Amino acid sequence: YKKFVEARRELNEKVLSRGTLNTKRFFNLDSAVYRPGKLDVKTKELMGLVASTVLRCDDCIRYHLVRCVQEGASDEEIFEALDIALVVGGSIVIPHLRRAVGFLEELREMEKNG
Amino acid sequence: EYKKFVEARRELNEKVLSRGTLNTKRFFNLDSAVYRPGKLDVKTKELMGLVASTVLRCDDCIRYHLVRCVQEGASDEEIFEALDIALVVGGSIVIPHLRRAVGFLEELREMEKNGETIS
Amino acid sequence: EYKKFVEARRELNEKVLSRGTLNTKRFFNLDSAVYRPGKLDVKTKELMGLVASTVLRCDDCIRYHLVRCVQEGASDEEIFEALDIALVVGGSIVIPHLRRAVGFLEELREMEKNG
Amino acid sequence: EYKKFVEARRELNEKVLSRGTLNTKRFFNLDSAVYRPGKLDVKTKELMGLVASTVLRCDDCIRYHLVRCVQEGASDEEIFEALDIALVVGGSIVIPHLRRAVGFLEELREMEKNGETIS
Amino acid sequence: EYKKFVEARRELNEKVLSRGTLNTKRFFNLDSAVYRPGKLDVKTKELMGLVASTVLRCDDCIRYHLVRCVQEGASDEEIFEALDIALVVGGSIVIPHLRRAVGFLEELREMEKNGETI
Amino acid sequence: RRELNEKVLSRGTLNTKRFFNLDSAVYRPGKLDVKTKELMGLVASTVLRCDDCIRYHLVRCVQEGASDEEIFEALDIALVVGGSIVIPHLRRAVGFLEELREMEKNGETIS
Repeated sequence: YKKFVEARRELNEKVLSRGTLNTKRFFNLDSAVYRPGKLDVKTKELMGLVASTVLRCDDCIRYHLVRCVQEGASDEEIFEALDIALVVGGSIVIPHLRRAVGFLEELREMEKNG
Repeated sequence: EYKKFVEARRELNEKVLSRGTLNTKRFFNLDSAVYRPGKLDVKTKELMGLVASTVLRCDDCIRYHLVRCVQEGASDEEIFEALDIALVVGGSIVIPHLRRAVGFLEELREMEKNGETIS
Repeated sequence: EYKKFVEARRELNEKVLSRGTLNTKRFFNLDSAVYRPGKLDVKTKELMGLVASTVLRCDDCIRYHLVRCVQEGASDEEIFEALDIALVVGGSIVIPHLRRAVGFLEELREMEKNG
Repeated sequence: EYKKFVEARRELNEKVLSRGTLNTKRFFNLDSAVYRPGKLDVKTKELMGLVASTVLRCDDCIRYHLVRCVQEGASDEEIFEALDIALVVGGSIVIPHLRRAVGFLEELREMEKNGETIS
Repeated sequence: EYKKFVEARRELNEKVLSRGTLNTKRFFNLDSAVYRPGKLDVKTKELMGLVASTVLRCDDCIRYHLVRCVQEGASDEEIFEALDIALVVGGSIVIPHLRRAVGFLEELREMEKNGETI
Repeated sequence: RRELNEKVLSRGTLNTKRFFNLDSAVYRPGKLDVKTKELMGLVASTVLRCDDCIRYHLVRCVQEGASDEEIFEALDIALVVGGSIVIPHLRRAVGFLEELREMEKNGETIS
């Protein structure tokens, strides 16, 4: 799990560090686009999940899975979102869906310990 | 150009299935079923279809989920907040599609204004 | 429709190669060569291009491989079994490209109806 | 790796279906259904799966479709005639995937040479 | 097709902005900012935009970056050499776009031959 | 890797080899220079999200003169055009790059 929570924070820092003003603004924008608006954050994180799945980025999927849980999304919710990505995106996304499910249970197996 | 759209979809889709296969039909049915009501409401699922269609850059798909979002009563704000997510995730190549999507959405809003139907 | 496409094809074709490079010319040779007969026949070959073209959603490419499959003896029956795979693998986003392929396909099986 | 592939796939597959929905399930079924014999051979159907998964750069999809092409008696020569089509249509960004698919295709060939089960 | 392409993009762009969010403006600005001369001159940046837009197959982004390349003094040699890169990396699926980009390139060299605005 | 290309060309075809040629040719100096061409390969490879293609192009850039400054200016273009899904690959690119500066510094060849 946090093998990618540190692979994130850490590698994210460097990039912004040895970055550019433009790089910084993009990242700020990436994060900004999810903040609550006329749509709550749960919804936007699910859309992030959907877009990440159809575009097949395991790391983005992982990140958004985390946030969704954190935003109180149910597995029923997460999976109803993933079915959309699967159908629009095709069967090539199955290996990603396949790994996204495993990550999700690993996540829930922390909501039972602490 | 809205009437250009809705008509050609019903057209070719019919043709497609016609000379299609039982699989062609099963997939098409599935493309509709996945958007139906569940723990997530229909407006939420239709905006997600808008997000997927935009990052994957498919105009007709974008057009289709646009009317669907309208029907479900999504506010232009709601749509743009979703389109904002597609734009940032899929990059600026998505811009030419976001432009058309707005001209199209404006057309659907005019019709709604003049009480015209859009299904 | 058909000619507008082909005449434009070959025209913009030599035009690109025209102002193009040697690296260009070579590549176009490749795209056309890899479909040459081998342990797999030209039809099978061209139906794989059709599948490749559909999942990457390149209408123009699709149209090219589709006309090629017909002239290679493929049937709407076989062509469609190919598109079905393209559909499941590529996803719902390919449907708009499936529509156009069909409309263009019949327009073809409607031309050999006169030769 | 091959026996790690077929294991996780199978396991995570039943895992996705498990925690999923009738739509998930119906989609997967359709993913296998579209490869069954028709006016076109199953070897041809599977090689097409190989081409599509290659131009789209999906390693798991590639490995899976390789065992199927082998299981359906495709020869390394037939296989490469298909991959060269995916490599050309898909550009050089596919080349890295081509590398892996080769070290995998020969692991299977070596498996079958020692009469080992490839399913 | 030019005076039609530019006159629509400009209006569509304004339309997208006005009906858009602050996030949309910021993103559109960032998309502009990124091609400004830095350690890399703008001709190179625009050529990279053309290569990224070609392997990604966005016709509009292609026409757009092409004019930019031109108004930046890029020969048809530099432009093709960069296109060859997009071709090999992007695959033969880009060929259709490579065609349209050609017919458009010339249409641009035309307008300038006659000092026509770009 | 470098060896895998052998196994590929080896088990390959006349076309597999002809394609591998173009992919190498296309990047030699011409009206545009090598440094530029390689940064373009970095671009294309970043928007298309191929780590192997990115890494290879990073080495060539690093080994072709290009500085982190020029390399980041190239990456930002990829980030904006390709979008936020490239960020993970941006990460691994940055981490790889400084791994070549925490190496070329101590004088070391780069294939």
